[PDB]
Amino acid sequence: TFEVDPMDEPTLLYVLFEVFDVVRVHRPHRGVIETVYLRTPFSAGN
Amino acid sequence: YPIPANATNVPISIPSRNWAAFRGWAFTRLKTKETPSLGSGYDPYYTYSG
Amino acid sequence: PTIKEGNSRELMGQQSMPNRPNYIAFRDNFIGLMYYNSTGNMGVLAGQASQLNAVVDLQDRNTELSYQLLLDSIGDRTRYFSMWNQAVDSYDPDVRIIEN
Amino acid sequence: NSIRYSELAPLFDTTRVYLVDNKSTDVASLNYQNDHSNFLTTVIQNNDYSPGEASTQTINLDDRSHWGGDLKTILHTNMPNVNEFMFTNKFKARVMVSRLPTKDNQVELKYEWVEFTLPEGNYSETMTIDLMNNAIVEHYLKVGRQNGVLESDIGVKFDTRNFRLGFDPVTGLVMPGVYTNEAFHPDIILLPGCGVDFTHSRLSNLLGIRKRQPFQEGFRITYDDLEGGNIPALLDVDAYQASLKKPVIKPLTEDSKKRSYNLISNDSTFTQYRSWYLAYNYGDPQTGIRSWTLLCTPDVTCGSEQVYWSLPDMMQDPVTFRSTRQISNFPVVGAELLPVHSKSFYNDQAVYSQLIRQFTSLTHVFNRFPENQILARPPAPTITTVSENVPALTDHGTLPLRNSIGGVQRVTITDARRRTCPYVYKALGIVSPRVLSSR
Amino acid sequence: RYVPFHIQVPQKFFAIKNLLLLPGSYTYEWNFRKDVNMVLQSSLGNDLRV
Repeated sequence: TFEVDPMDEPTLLYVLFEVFDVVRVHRPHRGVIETVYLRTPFSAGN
Repeated sequence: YPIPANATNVPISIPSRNWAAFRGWAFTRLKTKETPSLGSGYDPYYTYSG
Repeated sequence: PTIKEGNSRELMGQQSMPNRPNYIAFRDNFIGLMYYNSTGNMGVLAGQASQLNAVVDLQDRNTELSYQLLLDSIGDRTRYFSMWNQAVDSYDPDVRIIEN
Repeated sequence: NSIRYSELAPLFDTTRVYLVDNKSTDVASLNYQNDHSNFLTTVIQNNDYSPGEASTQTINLDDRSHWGGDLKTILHTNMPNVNEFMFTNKFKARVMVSRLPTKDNQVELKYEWVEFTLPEGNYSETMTIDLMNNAIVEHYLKVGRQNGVLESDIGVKFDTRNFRLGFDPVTGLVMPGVYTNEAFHPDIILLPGCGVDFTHSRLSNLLGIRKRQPFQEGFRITYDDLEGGNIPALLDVDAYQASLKKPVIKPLTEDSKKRSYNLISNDSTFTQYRSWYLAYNYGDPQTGIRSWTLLCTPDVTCGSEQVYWSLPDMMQDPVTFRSTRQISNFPVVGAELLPVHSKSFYNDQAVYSQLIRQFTSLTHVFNRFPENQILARPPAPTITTVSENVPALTDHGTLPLRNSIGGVQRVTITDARRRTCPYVYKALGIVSPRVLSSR
Repeated sequence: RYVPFHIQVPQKFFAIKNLLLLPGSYTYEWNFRKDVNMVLQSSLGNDLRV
């Protein structure tokens, strides 16, 4: 239930939800990278 | 989400979601006049430079 | 005073208003030079064996706002350096807030 | 030995790893610079959150196993017959440009090469070759009227009507009338200062002229290689079997259209026209026509050229492939068929073209030479080339997959050449992995 | 206007930052936002591309 001071110009109310996105840099072989990312509070990960 | 003239009350509605962690919240204002919904180089919408 | 462009006496009240000051170069600390949160063509790091990527961006993600907010801890972002615009866009406290 | 997904319930065996398109349709930062060719579909169709936002997420084959699967391709890259991106809309050939009195009495042989532009959108055989004639009507007036050439030695002329079913072997030329005009192979007229270059435009597999070896670049039929028996003509379209002179000697200086007709002033059988059909199967083949070029049944598009589609992030490399991920050299997963399946119909709206097809559209741009009777409107065979665009079903082979699939899987359309295709809406990949052996 | 000048230019992702790469064989692919309007600032708020 947002409320702002009177609007005049068309503006986007930029709202951030504090999410959590982390990597991990794998190297089983020299030269070969195994990639896995995870944004958890946004249904993302693995 | 856009907020235009003569519409000062706009909320957010999102369906059932499985979010686990949370640190908090932080919101502020952005103008449509000085930037569009960007995801590429070529955009005719961007007519400002401020 | 009057429309005449060739020769006229009636350009006596004609004065001089200087043009509005504005300067154009790189946005503070090299920001907006490359794409950030734009995956039509992504910043992909692969391998001569490895098929995989290093960029997984979306419109609901920030990468442009990162390099200033986390870098706030490692010194005040005001110190004089030429490569990155390490001094950041900052209004005069005397100008925005009037000291009348 | 299950799969992995974001905060939900896994299954047992034979589970999926998606390449769905619906979530890529609404997002402003997955496909906004590039087209559907090398765009970014999320591996994910997360219905338990905001649509098209789980991008870092990937459906994972477990660290326990090294599975194997297939790829689904429902392709909609519809390429038209005449466009800028396919080899039919440009050709570089020698037109006559300049003729002017310079010295005493002799006419100087002068030659230049200038661009040709055609209307693009048409498909028909009675229209593809037809608007390559437009290239001539457009050129010899803008530069070649005030400074140049007459309507006589008309170069770069694209024909279809045959020549060696008019040659009645009695004296030489056609005795009573004109050339043949029914269902036959399409061929080109070339004159004193002319030569159509095919391999410069790669127009071998389309128009009528093909190669034995589509490998060498440098086409040669520039009124050098075409030799054997010259193009029939008229002796006197007005005197055989009417008034009695046997008018085989006095030919085509005094007839229906006086443009100094290329049948030389008072000659027997030899005409200046040197064309393609004249000595292919009729006569001696060694250095002429059959040796380097061939006669074929025409196809609308280039045929079935091998396309290199992939969903590479998932299959590390199937059997013999090296990885470099952007739009220059995508790692291949096999050969597929591009949706340009050739269609040919039997009708007769192309055979009858000398009376109906010339006059239907009321303009001087389609044709400008009405009844010179060598250079005119092309009448295609009974069996014509029809550009039909239909989504066709075809797929790749089989190979094992990766350990980790990676946050984003990239749907790839590597089309005729190793770049983007402009005309797309569909790009999918329904994938199902299966158990074989542990690591 | 016309300038011949050169600088080392940025790469700012969290994943790429403080990484020490192992030896072997790799691939490294990028692109640029080409529109003049977005890439460079203005001190009054006036367009370059337009």
